[PDB]
Amino acid sequence: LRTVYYNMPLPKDMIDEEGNPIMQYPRNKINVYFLVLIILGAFQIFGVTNPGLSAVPLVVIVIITAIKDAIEDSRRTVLDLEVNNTKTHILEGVENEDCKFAKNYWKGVKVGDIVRIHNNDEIPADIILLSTSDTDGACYVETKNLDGETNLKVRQSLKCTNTIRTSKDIARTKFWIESEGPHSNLYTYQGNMKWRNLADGEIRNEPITINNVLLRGCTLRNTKWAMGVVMFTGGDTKIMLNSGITPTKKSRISRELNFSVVINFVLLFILCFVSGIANGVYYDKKGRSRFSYEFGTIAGSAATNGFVSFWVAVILYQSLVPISLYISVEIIKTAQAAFIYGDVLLYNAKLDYPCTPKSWNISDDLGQVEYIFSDKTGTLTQNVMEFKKCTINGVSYGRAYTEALAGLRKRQGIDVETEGRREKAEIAKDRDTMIDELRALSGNSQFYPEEVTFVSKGEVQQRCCEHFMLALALCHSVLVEANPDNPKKLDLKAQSPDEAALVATARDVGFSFVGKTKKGLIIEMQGIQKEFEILNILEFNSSRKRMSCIVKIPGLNPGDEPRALLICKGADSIIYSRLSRQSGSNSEAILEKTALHLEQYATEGLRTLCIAQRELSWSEYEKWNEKYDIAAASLANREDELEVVADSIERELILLGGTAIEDRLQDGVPDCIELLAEAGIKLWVLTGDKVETAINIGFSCNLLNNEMELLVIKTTGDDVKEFGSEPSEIVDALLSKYLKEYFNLTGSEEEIFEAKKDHEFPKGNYAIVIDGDALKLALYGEDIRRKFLLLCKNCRAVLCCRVSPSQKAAVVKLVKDSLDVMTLAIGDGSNDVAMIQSADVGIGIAGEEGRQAVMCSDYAIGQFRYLARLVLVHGRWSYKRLAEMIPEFFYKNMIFALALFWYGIYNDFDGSYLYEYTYMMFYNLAFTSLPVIFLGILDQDVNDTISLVVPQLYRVGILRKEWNQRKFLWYMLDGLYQSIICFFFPYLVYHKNMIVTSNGLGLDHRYFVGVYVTTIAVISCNTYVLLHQYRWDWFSGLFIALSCLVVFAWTGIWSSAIASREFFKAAARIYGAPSFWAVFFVAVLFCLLPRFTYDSFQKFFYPTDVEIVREMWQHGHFDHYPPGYDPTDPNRPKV
Amino acid sequence: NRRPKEDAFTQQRLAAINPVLTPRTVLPLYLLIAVVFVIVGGCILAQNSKVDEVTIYYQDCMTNATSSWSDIPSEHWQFVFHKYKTYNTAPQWRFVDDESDDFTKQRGTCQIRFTTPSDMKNNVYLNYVLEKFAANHRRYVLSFSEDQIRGEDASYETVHDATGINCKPLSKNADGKIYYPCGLIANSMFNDTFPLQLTNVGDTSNNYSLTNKGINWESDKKRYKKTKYNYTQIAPPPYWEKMYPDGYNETNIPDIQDWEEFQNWMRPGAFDKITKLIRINKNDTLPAGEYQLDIGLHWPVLEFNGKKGIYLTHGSHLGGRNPFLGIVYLIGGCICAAMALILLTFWLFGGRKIADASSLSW
Ligand SMILES: *[C@@H]1O[C@H](CO)[C@@H](O[C@@H]2O[C@H](CO)[C@@H](O[C@@H]3O[C@H](CO)[C@@H](O)[C@H](O)[C@@H]3O)[C@H](O)[C@H]2NC(C)=O)[C@H](O)[C@H]1NC(C)=O
Ligand SMILES: *[C@@H]1O[C@H](CO)[C@@H](O[C@@H]2O[C@H](CO)[C@@H](O)[C@H](O)[C@H]2NC(C)=O)[C@H](O)[C@H]1NC(C)=O
Ligand SMILES: *[C@@H]1O[C@H](CO[C@@H]2O[C@H](CO)[C@@H](O)[C@H](O)[C@H]2NC(C)=O)[C@@H](O)[C@H](O)[C@H]1NC(C)=O
Ligand SMILES: [Mg+2]
Repeated sequence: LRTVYYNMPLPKDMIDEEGNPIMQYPRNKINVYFLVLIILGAFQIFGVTNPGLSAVPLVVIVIITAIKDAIEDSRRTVLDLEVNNTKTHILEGVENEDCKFAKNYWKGVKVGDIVRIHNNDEIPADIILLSTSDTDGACYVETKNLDGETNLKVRQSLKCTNTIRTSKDIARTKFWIESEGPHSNLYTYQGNMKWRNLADGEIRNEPITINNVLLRGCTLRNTKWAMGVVMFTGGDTKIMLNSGITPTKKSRISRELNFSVVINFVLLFILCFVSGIANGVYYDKKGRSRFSYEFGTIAGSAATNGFVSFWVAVILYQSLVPISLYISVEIIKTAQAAFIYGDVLLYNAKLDYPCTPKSWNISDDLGQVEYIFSDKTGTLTQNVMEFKKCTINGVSYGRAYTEALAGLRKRQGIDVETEGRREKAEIAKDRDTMIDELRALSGNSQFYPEEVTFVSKGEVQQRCCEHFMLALALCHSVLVEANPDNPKKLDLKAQSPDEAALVATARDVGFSFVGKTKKGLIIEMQGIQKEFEILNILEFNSSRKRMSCIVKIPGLNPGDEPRALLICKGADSIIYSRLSRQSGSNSEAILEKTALHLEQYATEGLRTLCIAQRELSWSEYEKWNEKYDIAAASLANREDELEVVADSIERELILLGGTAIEDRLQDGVPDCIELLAEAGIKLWVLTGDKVETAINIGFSCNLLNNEMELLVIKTTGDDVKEFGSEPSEIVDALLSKYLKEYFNLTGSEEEIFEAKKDHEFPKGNYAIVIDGDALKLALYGEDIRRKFLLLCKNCRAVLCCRVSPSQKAAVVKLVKDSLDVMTLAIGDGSNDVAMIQSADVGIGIAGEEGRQAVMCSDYAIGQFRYLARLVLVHGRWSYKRLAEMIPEFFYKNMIFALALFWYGIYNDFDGSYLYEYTYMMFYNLAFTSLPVIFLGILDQDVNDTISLVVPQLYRVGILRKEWNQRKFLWYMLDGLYQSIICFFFPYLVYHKNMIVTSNGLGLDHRYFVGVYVTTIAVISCNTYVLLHQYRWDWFSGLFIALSCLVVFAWTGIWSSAIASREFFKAAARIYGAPSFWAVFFVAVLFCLLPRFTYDSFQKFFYPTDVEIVREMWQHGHFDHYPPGYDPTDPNRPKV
Repeated sequence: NRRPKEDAFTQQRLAAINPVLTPRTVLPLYLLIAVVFVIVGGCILAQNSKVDEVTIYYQDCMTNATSSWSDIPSEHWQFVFHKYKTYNTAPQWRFVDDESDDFTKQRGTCQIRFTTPSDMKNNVYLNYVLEKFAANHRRYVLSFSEDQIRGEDASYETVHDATGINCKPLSKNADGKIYYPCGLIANSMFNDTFPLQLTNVGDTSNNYSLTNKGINWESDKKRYKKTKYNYTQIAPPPYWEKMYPDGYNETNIPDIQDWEEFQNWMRPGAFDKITKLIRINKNDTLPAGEYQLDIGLHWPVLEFNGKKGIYLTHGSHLGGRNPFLGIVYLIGGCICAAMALILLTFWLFGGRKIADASSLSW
C-alpha cells in the first residue's frame, strides 16, 4: 500500500525504499519569474530575448490565460501562503536524555515532525493524534473547510499511546505506517499502528477508524493545543480536489474582461505595422541626415526588418498593463469582500457571526442577479419545530392563530380582531398556573384555559388524554440533557426538530419533567422518588416512516400481572387505511372528524403528525421480544425485517388522535421577499413540501399576492415511451397540453427560435406551483424543457413543490444554461448543496446543526433578512464600482503610452523614447494606479440607507447596462483623444522651438518634454477619476491629491540626485518655468472638457436612475431615514 | 464578541460632500472657466506679442554669395518686432574666401549684416537654429558616456558596452585609443565659430559684447566637471580632427567645467529643428540700428538638404515667441463658453424637472 517511516532526516538524493521522499509526493504550494523577464526585457537593462515578430503569439497568449488565473485565485495561493509557517518552534535540534533522536529541520512543510497545532492555527495536513494535555484526550474535530457537522465529537488517542507527552518525552516513538492513496473521499480510511511503548518498552497495536483522522482544512476552537506526528501529507488533502466542482471563474465581467484585453492588443498591433510600413519608406530615401553623422550600414535591418528592437520594446511593455489590471482587481475584490465582512448590519447578533465571505473573488456577481432559488424549510422559515395544536378524542380546544392569514386570504386578522382575541387568551394561559416549575417565559405551548376547574380532577376522555401526553415525552429518540448554567432548566438537542418540539412542550404543558436518566424517569408523588423506566428504543427512519418504542410498564398489583400496551406515531400514509372494528375506539362520529381535524391542520399549514396505539396478545408479550434479539437487533436491523414484523401481526391499526406541528418564519422574510422581488429578481421557491402548505406560506411571505392559475394535473401515470404515440398516453400529453393551453389562454407563443430574450422584469404578474412529478416529466427530454422555461420566465415567482434533491440542481442548471443568465441559490442543508454549487452565486445560512451548505457556500449570511442587505447594498455597489474602474484602467494607459507612438511621427519611427526609464516604471505603479483602486472601493453611488429604500436601482445590474463592450470602446477612444492632447500640447509649445524658459537658457531634451507630457497626463486622468466617481470624501479625496503631487515630488527628488544622468535640475528648470504652468492649465482642461460636457449633457437630458435618486437625496426626500437603517428588521421602525 | 468594529470607515460612513451635477453647480463652473481662460488668453498674448526675434538662415552662404555684399533671397530670413509691423530692410551676406588652408567641402567665413530698429532689451540671447538635422534617432541620442561627462576615468569596456548610454560605434580607431568625448553626439558637434561681439557698422563703431559665460544653467557644472586623467593615449573624435590636428597635448585638454557651448550640445534636441544658446549678454542693453557678425563656416549641412542659421532673441517669462500658447487659451475659453450656451439653449427648452425616479415609476 503506502509507505511512511519515522525519524529519518529525509534526504534528497537517495532512492532507497527506507526513504519517504522517494515516493515523490507534490507539495501544498499549488509566474512571478516570468513577470521579471518581462520587465527586464521591456525597455532597458537586461533584455533576455527580443526576437521581433516571432514572439507576437508568445506573449499575448500567456498573459490572458496562464497569468490571469494565477492572479485570479485569492484562496488557493493566498490562504496557502499566509498559513506558513504555522508555529515553528524552538524545542528543536539540541536535545538530550542515550538512544534519543536528535531533532532536525527538514523544510517549511514536510512529513516527519512532532510540531503541534495551537488554538486558531490552520492545520497543515491530515493528522492522527498522539497526545494532548487533557483527560481521555478531550479534543475533537472541527468542520470549517472540508469536514461537515456541528457537534464536538470526542476523539481519543490510545491510553498507552498517550504515555509520551513532555518535551523530555518527545522523541520516544518509532513505527512504520500503512496508508491509502487518492480516492476523492471524505470519511473513509484504513490503517493500523503496531507502535512502540514508553513505559514497558514493547510493541503494541492501535486500531484506526476515520474519526481520529482529522483533516487539513480545519481551524481549532475552544481548546489550547494537541500533539502528533504530521502523519499524512498535505498534497493529497482532498478539499481542493472535492471543492469546488466549479473553478469559480467569475461572471459576465471577468470572463468577458479577457476579450477586452485582446481588443487593446489588436488596436495596438495595428499601430505597429503602420509604424512598420512607415519605417521601410524611410530607408529607401537616402537624402535624409542618417549617413554623414551616423555610422552604420547603408541598409535596413536594425534587428530584423527595420527598427524592431523598439517595436518589441513597446509590445513587451504594453504586456505589463494587462498584468497590472489583474493585480488591480484582486485588491478591489479583496476589499469589496472585506467590507461585507466588516459590516455590523450583516451580523447575526443572536449567534455572534458576521457575514463571512467564503469567496473573496466574487462580489460583482451579486450585483447582477435575477434568479433567486431558495428552500422553504431552513432558508426562509425559522426551521425550529414547535408544538401548537392537538386533537384528543374529538375535542381540540383553542386555536393559536399563526397561519389562517392565507386561508382567509382576503383580509388579515392580526390587527385587533383575531390576535388580541387570542393574545388575551395567551394572557389567560400565563397569568396563572396549576403546577409549578412551568417555565412560562419560553413556553408558547398548547395553551390550556380549563378542562375541569383548571386542574382536571368517569371522564374517559381525560383518561386517555394524559396517556398519550406523557407518552410523547416518555418515549422518544433524544435524551434530556442538562443546562450547565442552571440545573432547573433543561435544554434539548435533536436531529429531528419535530420530536424535540413535543418533549419541550409537554414539560411546559404540565407535570414538569426534569430528568430522563437510564437510572429512571421520575413522577412526583408522596415525596418519595416514584420513577419509571423504558426497555429499548425503535428508531424513526425515512424507510420506516413511523416510530414505536419498547417501554416498561410494571405489575402494580400483588398476586397478578396486568396488561401493557405499546405506542405508534408518524405520518398518515397507512394510519387512516387500517380500520378499527374490534377495539373500544372504532371508526365512528369521533374518528373521521378528528381525521378532518387533522385534514384541517394542513389547510392552515401545519405538519400533521398523528399518535396511535397497538394491540397484542397476553402470552405473546414475551414471544414478541424473544425473536427480536436474534433477528432484529443482532445483524438484520438495516435489512428488511423491521418493516416486515411491523406489518405481520398489526394487520389492522388502532387510531386515537393527532399532534399538530407548526413552523415559524425567519425574521424579516416577508419584508425581504417584498424587497427583493420589486428590485427585479424573479425568485423561485424550490421546496420539499406539498402544494397547499407551500402556497399557504406563498401568500404569508408575500411572493404570491394576486395571480395563480388553478391547475388540476389529476394524473397517476409514467412515461416509458419516447418514440411516437403522444396523444395515446395519459400523463405526458396532459401536462404538455396544460403548457400549451396556458400558453394559448395567455398568448399563442409556442416558439422554437430561442435566440430572443429580454432581461426586463415581467409585466403581467403570474405564478406557477408545479408539482414535483410534473417537472420530472418536463425537464426530461428535448423541446419540453423549453416549453417549461418561457412559461416560468413569464412569471413573478414560480413555486416548485415536492422537488427531489437532485431535481433542485437540475432546474437551476436549466435557466443558467438555456438562457445566458446567472442565478443565485440560497440554502441551509445537504439537500441543496448541489443547488449552491450549480448557481453562479451560492448564499448559505449558517449557525444551525447542519452546516454542509455553509463551508460549500459562497457567502454565509446569518438570517434570510440579510440577503436583501447583501444583494441590494453590498452587491450593487460592487457592480457600479467595478464596471466603472475596468474602463478607467484601459483609458489611463493610452492617455500615456500612446504618446510613445505619437513621437514616432516626429522621430521617423526610429525608436527613441519620450519618458525617463522611471516615468515608464512609476506611472502605473505610483502615479495613477492608486486612485482607480479607490474608485473601486470608495464609490457609494447612493448611500447604504438609500439603496434599501429604493431597491429598483438594482435593475441596472440585471439589464447589463453599467458593463458592455460598447462602453469600453468609448473609453479607449477617450484615451486616443487625450493622448493627442497630452502630447501635442507640449509639442506645439516647441513646434517653432524657441526657448521655453524665463531664464532664456532653454530645455529641449527628449526627457524634458516627457515631464511636460507625464505631468499633464497624470493630473488630467486623476481628475477624470475624481470627476467620474460619486461621493467624493475624506479618504479617497485625500489619496487622489497625494497621487497628484507624487508626480511633482518624484521629479523633485530623482532629478535632483546625481544618479539620474542627463538630470541634475529638472525640478528648477521645468517647474520654476512659466511655460510649464501655462500649458498645464490647458491640457488639463482639454482632456476633461469633452467628457465633463458629456457627463453634463447625459446627466441633464437623458439621465440614469442613479442621479435622479441622488438629486432627490439633496432636496431632502430621504432626510427622515436614520443612518444605520434597514427596513427588514422588526426591532426598528420602518418609517 | 465578534461584532465587526464599527468605526465609520469599515461601514464606509466617511464624511463625504456628495456632488450632484445640476445646472446650479455647472453653469457657475463653465462661466468661471470661460471668463478666466479669456482674460488669461489676453494677458499671455499681451506678453507674447512684445517678444522680438531675429532669424537668419545662412546654410547656402558658401555657394550663393559673392565677395561683395549681396542681399539674402528672403526664403532664408524672417523676423518680427512689436513697434514695426511692416519692415523690409533686408540683411545681406558676404562670403570672404576659400582660404586654401586644408580646404574642406564647406568653409569660408560668411559675414551677415542685419538691421534691428528696436531694442532686445536686457537679456539678449544668441541661439542657433538647425532645420532638417534629425538628431533624435535611436542610436544617436543613446551614444555618449557619463563617466567622461562627469570627468572620471574610463576603461575600454566602460565606454564600449554599457547599459543604455554606450559609445558603441566610436570608442577606438585602428590605433585603439580611447576617444575622450566618445559618442555620435559629441563627435558630430556644431563647430561654426561665432564672434564674441556684434560689431556696430555704419554709424558709431561702438561694439556690443556677447560672452559665452553662463550660457546654460549654474546648477549644471556638478555633472560636467573637469577631467580626472591627463593622458596622451586619448585623442579627439574623428570629426574634431581639423580643430585638433595632432591630438591632445598637455595644454589643450578641454575643461568642460566651463566649455559651455558643448554642454548645450550634449542635450540632443528632440525634434526636427534645434535651437541651442551660444552667446549671452546679461550686462548691457542692445541699442537699435544695424549690426554685423562673422560666422566661420565649418559644418557641412548642404548634403542632406538641411539648414543652419541664427536665432537672436530676447526671451520672455514664457520663453520665446510662439502664437500657440496664447491662442489655445482663447480656444479653450471660446469652446467651454460655447458649451455653456448650448447646454442652456437646450436646458431652457428641453427642460427636465427634478422628479420621481423614472423607469421604475413607469
Ligand atoms: C568640424 O568641422 C569639420 C571641418 O573641417 C567637419 O568636417 C569633417 O572633417 C573631417 C576632417 O577632414 C572629415 O573627415 C575626412 O573626410 C574625407 C571625405 O570628405 C575622408 O576622405 C577623410 O579620410 C576623412 O575621413 C569629415 O568627413 C568631415 N565631415 C563630413 C560630414 O564630411 C566636422 O564635421 C566638424 N565636427 C563637428 C561638428 O564635430
Ligand atoms: C598642443 O596643441 C595645441 C593645439 O592643438 C597647441 O595650442 C596652440 O599653441 C600655439 C602656440 O603659440 C598657439 O598659437 C595656438 O593658438 C594654440 N591653439 C589654440 C587652439 O589656442 C599647444 O601649444 C600644443 N602644445 C605644445 C606644448 O606645443
Ligand atoms: C570694435 O570693432 C572694431 C571694428 O573695426 C574693424 O574690425 C576689424 C575686425 O573686427 C579689424 O580687423 C579692423 O582693424 C577694425 N578697424 C578698421 C578701421 O577696419 C575693432 O576695432 C574692434 O573689434 C573693436 N574695437 C574696440 C576699441 O572696441
Ligand atoms: Mg432547507
